[PDB]
Amino acid sequence: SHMMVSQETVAHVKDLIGQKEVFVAAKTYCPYSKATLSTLFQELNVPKSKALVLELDEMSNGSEIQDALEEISGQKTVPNVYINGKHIGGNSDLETLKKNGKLAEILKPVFQ
Ligand SMILES: *SC[C@H](NC(=O)CC[C@@H](N)C(=O)O)C(=O)NCC(=O)O
Repeated sequence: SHMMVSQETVAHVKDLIGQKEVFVAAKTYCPYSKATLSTLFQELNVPKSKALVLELDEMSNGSEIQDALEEISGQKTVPNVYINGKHIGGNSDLETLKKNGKLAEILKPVFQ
C-alpha cells in the first residue's frame, strides 16, 4: 500500500502511538528492533505496562502500520520508537539518546 495508506489507518497509528508512554513498532526478525526492545525493557526497565510494542511481522496489517509510520515521520525502518510524544526514530537514534543522557530525561515521566 505504501503511500496509499489511508487517513484512517494513519489516524489509528497515531492513536496507537499515543496509547502508551513507550511505543515501538518492532519486527521480531529485525536485529535493531531486538536491540531497541532489549534496551527499553531489559536494560532500562521500562515497565511493559507503560509500552505498546507492535510486532509488525506478527501483524496482518503490519505493512500498513509501517506505511502509516512512514507517512507520520518519513521513517521507513524498524524499529520505530516514540516515547512521550517524541519521535525517537530507530535503534541507532535510541542509542544516541541513551548515551546523551537525554533518553533518561525523556523516560523520567514514564517511570512516574
Ligand atoms: S532490521 C529492519 C530494517 N531496520 C533498519 O535498517 C533500522 C535502521 C537502523 N539505523 C536503526 O534502527 O538503528 C528495516 O526497517 N528495513 C526495511 C523494512 O521494510 O523493515
